Amino acid sequence: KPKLLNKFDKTIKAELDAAEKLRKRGKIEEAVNAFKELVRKYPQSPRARYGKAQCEDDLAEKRRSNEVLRGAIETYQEVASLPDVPADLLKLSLKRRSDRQQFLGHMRGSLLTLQRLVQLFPNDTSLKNDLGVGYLLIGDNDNAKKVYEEVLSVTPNDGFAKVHYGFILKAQNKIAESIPYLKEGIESGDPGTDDGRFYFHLGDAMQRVGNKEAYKWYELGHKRGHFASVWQRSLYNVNGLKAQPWWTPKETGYTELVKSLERNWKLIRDEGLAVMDKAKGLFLPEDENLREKGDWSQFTLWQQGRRNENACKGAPKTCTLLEKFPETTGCRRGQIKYSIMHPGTHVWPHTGPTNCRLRMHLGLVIPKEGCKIRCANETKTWEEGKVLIFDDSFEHEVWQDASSFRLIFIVDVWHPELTPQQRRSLPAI
Ligand SMILES: C[C@H](CC(=O)O)C(=O)C(=O)O
Ligand SMILES: [Mn+2]
Repeated sequence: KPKLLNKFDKTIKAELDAAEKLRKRGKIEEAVNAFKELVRKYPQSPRARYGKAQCEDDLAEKRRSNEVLRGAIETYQEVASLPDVPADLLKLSLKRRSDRQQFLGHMRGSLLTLQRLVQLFPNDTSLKNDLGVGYLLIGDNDNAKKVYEEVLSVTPNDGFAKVHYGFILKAQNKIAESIPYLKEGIESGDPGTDDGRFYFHLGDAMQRVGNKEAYKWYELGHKRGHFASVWQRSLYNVNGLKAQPWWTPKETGYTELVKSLERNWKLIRDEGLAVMDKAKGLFLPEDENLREKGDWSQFTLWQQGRRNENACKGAPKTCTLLEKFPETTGCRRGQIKYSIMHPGTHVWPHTGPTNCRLRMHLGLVIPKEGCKIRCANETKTWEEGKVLIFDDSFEHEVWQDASSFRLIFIVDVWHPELTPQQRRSLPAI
């Protein structure tokens, strides 16, 4: 039902459908030459020009070629330069241009295309919504906010506009205000609203204002395929890995590493305390997004399988100990770090990025009351010289309500069901 042919193109239809059928057949290189061999013969036609670009676009996905695709992006532009081009075709070509610009990371180039589209079609709500995304992708939340406010003033129940507006409010620290927008947008069911990122932000906003319905939305997100379960919501996952929030050492099979950590725990503690005492600047403030209140810092020895040489000069015996255990030093999706937390601290519920690791905590200095960690529905506490093991792809939350500082040692390990070849080939995050 789209109209892609001006007065001209209608005359040469039998040819245009030929070059088109070649592409639908998958015989791409000929559609290209076919189309390419029609502008020299049919320079003025939009639909012929559009066809050449569609071919380049397809050749690009086939050949995995950015260079090819850059060619398509210009030919899509050429379509819009010709006379009496039909609105439906103008819109198709520039929209695809913007999308492929965005694919290459030409985010401001895409924004300029989308600005053009809105000038051409000042009443197409869909295109304003896309323009707002263009402003978000260059980091310009203020202009995106104005775009969606415009959309909502004309079409107040557009769910796409609502979920993006809620996201923008949340990023501006209007957390409570974002929630009804996210909810209503998701509930509209409109195209582009059934997106795990809006379930993520809705659930996070609700948890951060004490609303217990967050878990209803995580569960809905799960049923919609955005989360592994109501509790396990990491983004970068491998299928088939045992999924439980708390593990015993025997269950992980890394019993020799647990033994080494527990049996040498005072040395690990003492090296951490020495760095605290002498080089306290080496403890870096933890994730400010996750820290509701308090004072929480970390001193990293390994990051994604890469040893920090300057840090291992501060904790040399501990680094030496760990070098025996590639299940953690070679965990490209994990970290090895000391983690200190002072009284009055609360870490918001969150998950880690991957189900490919397990997270070990060795207790080094644990006040006798006040410190606890929840993973999923079970809350536990640390002990000096003992390891706890949890799957941090499950939601977890930490409180420090003691009267002195709490020091732990955090050791990530590859999930034990990952094969050697999987461990070798997984990208770091
Ligand atoms: C809050 C905790 C760390 C800590 O308790 O120092 C956490 O999120 C984690 O181990 O992943
Ligand atoms: Mn965490």
